[PDB]
Amino acid sequence: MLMPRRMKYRKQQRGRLKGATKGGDYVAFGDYGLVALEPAWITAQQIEAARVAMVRHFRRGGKIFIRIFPDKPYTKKPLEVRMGKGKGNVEGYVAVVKPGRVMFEVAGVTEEQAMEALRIAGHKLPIKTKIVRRDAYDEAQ
Amino acid sequence: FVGTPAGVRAGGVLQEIHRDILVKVSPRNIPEFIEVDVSGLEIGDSLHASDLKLPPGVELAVSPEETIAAVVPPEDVEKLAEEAAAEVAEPEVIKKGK
Amino acid sequence: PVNNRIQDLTERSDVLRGYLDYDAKKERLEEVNAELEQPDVWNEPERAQALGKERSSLEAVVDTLDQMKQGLEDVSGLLELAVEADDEETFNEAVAELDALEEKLAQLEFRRMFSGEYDSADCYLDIQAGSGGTEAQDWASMLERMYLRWAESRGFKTEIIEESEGEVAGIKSVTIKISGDYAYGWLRTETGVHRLVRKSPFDSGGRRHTSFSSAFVYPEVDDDIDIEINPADLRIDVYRTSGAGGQHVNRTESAVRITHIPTGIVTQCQNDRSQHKNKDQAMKQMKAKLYEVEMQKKNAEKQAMEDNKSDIGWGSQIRSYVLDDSRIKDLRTGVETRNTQAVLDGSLDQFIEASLK
RNA sequence: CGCCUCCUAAAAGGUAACGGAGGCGCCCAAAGGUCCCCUCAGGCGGGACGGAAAUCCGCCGGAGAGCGCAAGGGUAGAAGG
RNA sequence: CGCGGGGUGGAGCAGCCUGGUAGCUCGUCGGGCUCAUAACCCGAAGGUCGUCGGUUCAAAUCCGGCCCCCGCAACCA
RNA sequence: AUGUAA
Ligand SMILES: [Mg+2]
Ligand SMILES: [Mg+2]
Ligand SMILES: [Mg+2]
Ligand SMILES: [Mg+2]
Ligand SMILES: [Mg+2]
Ligand SMILES: [Mg+2]
Ligand SMILES: [Mg+2]
Ligand SMILES: [Mg+2]
Ligand SMILES: [Mg+2]
Ligand SMILES: [Mg+2]
Ligand SMILES: [Mg+2]
Ligand SMILES: [Mg+2]
Ligand SMILES: [Mg+2]
Ligand SMILES: [Mg+2]
Ligand SMILES: [Mg+2]
Ligand SMILES: [Mg+2]
Ligand SMILES: [Mg+2]
Ligand SMILES: [Mg+2]
Ligand SMILES: [Mg+2]
Ligand SMILES: [Mg+2]
Ligand SMILES: [Mg+2]
Ligand SMILES: [Mg+2]
Ligand SMILES: [Mg+2]
Ligand SMILES: [Mg+2]
Ligand SMILES: [Mg+2]
Repeated sequence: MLMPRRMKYRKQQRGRLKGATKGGDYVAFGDYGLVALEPAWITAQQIEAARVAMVRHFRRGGKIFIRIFPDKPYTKKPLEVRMGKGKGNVEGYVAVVKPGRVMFEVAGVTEEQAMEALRIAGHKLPIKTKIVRRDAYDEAQ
Repeated sequence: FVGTPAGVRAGGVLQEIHRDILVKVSPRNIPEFIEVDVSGLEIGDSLHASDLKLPPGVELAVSPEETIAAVVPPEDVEKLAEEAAAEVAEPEVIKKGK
Repeated sequence: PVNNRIQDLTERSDVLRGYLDYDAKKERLEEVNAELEQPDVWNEPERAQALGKERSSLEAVVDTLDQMKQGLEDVSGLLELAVEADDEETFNEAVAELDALEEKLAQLEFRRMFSGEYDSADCYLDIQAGSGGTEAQDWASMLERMYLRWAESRGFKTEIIEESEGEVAGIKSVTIKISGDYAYGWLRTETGVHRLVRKSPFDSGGRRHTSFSSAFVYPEVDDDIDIEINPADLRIDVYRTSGAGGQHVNRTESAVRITHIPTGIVTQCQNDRSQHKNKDQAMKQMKAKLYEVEMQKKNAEKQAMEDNKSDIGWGSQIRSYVLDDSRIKDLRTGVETRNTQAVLDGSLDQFIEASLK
């Protein structure tokens, strides 16, 4: 699954999940979108589970767009160690997501399919989500 | 986008890069559409703003290189197994210092 | 030459009616049609399967050899009606529907190749010396090079995997990778001990001398190394360590035991003070015990090969290449070609195709 | 375990953790002073040996080169040659 | 992520620390001696230096990350 | 040093 091919630094401070999305809040490619309703770190394994969920549903046809990327390394100390002795090892990669982010989009598919595919994908995600459709408002952005 | 693309019949999906186009024009002259013949597009093919036939009195305000449509391959479950067994080379950290 | 390319279709169909028993299938197909006609045949729909698809399995045999004996007779009158009239369309129309019956016949001849699950795997060929001595290690080398020229003809890959050249002169063992299409199907009917009778160049007083060698053929299955183990059938037990340690060994369940439910294999650990530094070990050792057992299945299968092949010895031939009176009898079937030094060059088609029955 | 650079450090300074990353224990008799002159990296085109890259020619170029070595700041209206 | 030692032609090993040449033994290929083989003699071929990322004009060699490998350590309750 | 097996 998804992870940066290379990076300047191995490990990152944790930071914060304050505020609405910086950007990425309007439909930009497909006809329908799955938008994040709550702040979270989305794991690469979640993204892929959401991805595979849609393509399994569409079965053949349609196109999925993934608008989030896991570039944030995740750290965990080896189990049953004590505090101290430095920062834990990189165990995976996550995407920071805030309320209003359009995470996925689909196109080339019927409304019924897009609603259904995006619903299941949401069930693979650790946050509440919303299915949306392309608007004058989006195109106007 | 007028026409049903040949690519779509062969299993593809028409990705509409621009759903509108930027143009210089007079208010007395505001068009409702610009038709585009997409029926010629196969899977892997694209249209640009150069293939846009402009109605009279309407002037392109973007580069003719600006691409406006494409017919792309569809999603395929048959591809999923390959995706899962795809092994990744671990991320490279760019060398700092000496 | 076209009236000779229908004569080869007459020979290929008679050999197809001989081994397939044209009479024991024209008769068996008639008893299936007598049971399925009754509407009261769907009483146990399991039985109707093995007869309705068997009737289609005998109508792909009996009815195909009926449309080959009649279809070729209608071509023996269509090629002489275009010659005595200078009609050049009646002669393009008596070969088009002649090369389609040559595919109906070639397809039904793949009842010889479709008899072995997976008969296209890039098989290997193992020739071993034995019997005869130095004479047979020479004989094993001649039999080695013969199969190489065989694969050179029909279009395969000849990558020698493992050799062992003989002490004096010759070859003790060879392993060849016959990478190709239908590769195992062709060389499958070579598994046996080939017998050589001739004047040995190694015998002091140049006597007539018998030497044997074997060729064993298996298809290609892959690595099949490690097998996945989910914790849904593992049952990890926890308890307190035993022996020295002090208080922190009396009130601590630091020892683990991982019992695999389907296999029945148990394994414990108690080395380190941590329950999971021990559970790490117990997964490790547990992987090891399953790797042993899944190995013991295959080594048991290996001995099944050893114990069912055998033995590069005297009363154990399948073919006898005797170079002192120019014959090669394949005492299995059995052809009697007199071109000894042409078979040693690789003309085994004479044997392979005839011995796939 | 002392010293230097960046971040953590919350737009002055300062600010901890067995927090995230690197370097120093030298070197230069010129790699110093002062006058005078010069301007790079890279890309495109052309060109004997000759190449992705030797030197040459042309055009494009505000600095992304260079400044002995880590990093940062600085810098061609030189601190670089 | 315990400390420290390694991975180089087919096999076993040198060459690293002081950066620009990869060398030794066996094996292997060709030719000899022999009726024939071994031994012996003459001649030859042969190596991404475990990888991924670059430092330097230049890395088997210097510096990190990962992968296996050998040794030590894992104590007081 | 060695040379099986009619
Ligand atoms: Mg935006
Ligand atoms: Mg989490
Ligand atoms: Mg810590
Ligand atoms: Mg959800
Ligand atoms: Mg924008
Ligand atoms: Mg042997
Ligand atoms: Mg003689
Ligand atoms: Mg004690
Ligand atoms: Mg306790
Ligand atoms: Mg002090
Ligand atoms: Mg900074
Ligand atoms: Mg400050
Ligand atoms: Mg303070
Ligand atoms: Mg240091
Ligand atoms: Mg000096
Ligand atoms: Mg200086
Ligand atoms: Mg001076
Ligand atoms: Mg040039
Ligand atoms: Mg050049
Ligand atoms: Mg040049
Ligand atoms: Mg600079
Ligand atoms: Mg070198
Ligand atoms: Mg020799
Ligand atoms: Mg390394
Ligand atoms: Mg002996």
